[PDB]
Amino acid sequence: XYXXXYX
Amino acid sequence: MDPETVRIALGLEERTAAWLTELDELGPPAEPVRLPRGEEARDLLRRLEVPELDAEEIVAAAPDPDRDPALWWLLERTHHAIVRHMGDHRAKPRGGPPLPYEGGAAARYFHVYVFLATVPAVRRFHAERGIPDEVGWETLTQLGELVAIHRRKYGQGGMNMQWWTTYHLRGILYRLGRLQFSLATGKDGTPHLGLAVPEWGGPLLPKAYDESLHRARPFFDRHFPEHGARVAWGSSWMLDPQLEEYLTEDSNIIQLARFWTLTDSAPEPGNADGDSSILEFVFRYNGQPLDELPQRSSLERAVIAHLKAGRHWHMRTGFVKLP
Ligand SMILES: CCCCCCCCCC(=O)SCCNC(=O)CCNC(=O)[C@H](O)C(C)(C)COP(=O)(O)OP(=O)(O)OC[C@H]1O[C@@H](n2cnc3c(N)ncnc32)[C@H](O)[C@@H]1OP(=O)(O)O
Ligand SMILES: *[C@@H]1O[C@H](CO)[C@@H](O)[C@H](O)[C@H]1NC(C)=O
Ligand SMILES: *[C@@H]1O[C@H](CO)[C@@H](O)[C@H](O)[C@H]1N
Ligand SMILES: *[C@H]1O[C@H](CO)[C@@H](O)[C@H](O)[C@@H]1O
Repeated sequence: XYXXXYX
Repeated sequence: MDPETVRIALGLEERTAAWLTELDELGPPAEPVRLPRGEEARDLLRRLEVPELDAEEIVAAAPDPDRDPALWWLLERTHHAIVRHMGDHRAKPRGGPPLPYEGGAAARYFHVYVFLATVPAVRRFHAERGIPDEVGWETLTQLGELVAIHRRKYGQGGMNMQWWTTYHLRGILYRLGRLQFSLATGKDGTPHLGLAVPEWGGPLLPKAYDESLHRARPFFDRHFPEHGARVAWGSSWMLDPQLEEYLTEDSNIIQLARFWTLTDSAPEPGNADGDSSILEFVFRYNGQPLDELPQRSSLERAVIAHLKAGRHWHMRTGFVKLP
């Protein structure tokens, strides 16, 4: 991780 | 201005050029960007629960179209790129890149200005959808939480979770008590509500959790009748059954996860992707040595112990039917 989304 | 000049002035990486071209083509919004100033800005920041220290700094640093032309160009078009998707949960959450902190307080708080400039538009959407004012405001208060988190994590004022605030600002996410729910769809397009848990608001007590769940269908069926979700979906470090090794029966997470049906496969033990998620949410981790992290709570001790053991934490995905 450490990023996010949601795509 | 041209996007290449903006990029260079702001110190933005070459990779952001595509985005800036997008924004160049989109152009300025029909309704020109208006930043609140002075006591108006202080009143709004306070309504959004931004800590006093940060709010004072935000008001002080507010940028100007003439002195900050590259930043202003980006602010206008970033705001536009959000409101163009008002109500639209099928659009990706693109809030734009963070600005290098060499640009000072205006750069650090850039996405706060984006959020402030966009409050009128989303509140108009709230009204159009018949959303109660107190729900609208309660939703938007996560700005203050995210601002406070930036300072805890990095030591100075900022807000670098602009991808997440695109949900609030497009009117697709609502805080209904302790939990938030977003309009969402599965891969096959089936509507559901995405569940999230904001940090502020105290422990995830079962009664508070239960109340929020009871609010979900009536709220969305009233204001977004076209959606028609029957289930809530969550992906979280909190759904990892490995927590059961470490947390006791009085744990809110343990009690409430028992209601969830996990829909992903048991992850590979060597998969380390979920480590950064649990470290962000438990510690707001910023690369420091694991020994240096606090150990006051059972969860804090648990995260580190498990990692020290050579083991990994996993985001897990599941659902609960909406009552
Ligand atoms: C579980 C059912 C929900 C499943 C759906 C998941 C979809 C959600 C998608 C997301 O939003 S992922 C991000 C979720 N949000 C966060 O992680 C926000 C930051 N976390 C928190 O604020 C708390 O972790 C939270 C309010 C969510 C829960 O706290 P609780 O206190 O209710 O949890 P619990 O009762 O299980 O805690 C057990 C122990 O760990 C401690 N603890 C819990 N969260 C902690 C934390 N975040 N940092 C340090 N300690 C923490 C807690 O104080 C307690 O310490 P002691 O046993 O020593 O008394
Ligand atoms: C993230 O997007 C995916 C698919 O669009 C969806 O399944 C999930 O619920 C979304 N998350 C939120 C919080 O809306
Ligand atoms: C995903 O990340 C968001 C930003 O940290 C957070 O607000 C949300 O609770 C989580 N599901
Ligand atoms: C998922 O993939 C998208 C591109 O489709 C990225 O923008 C995102 O950062 C994540 O890696």
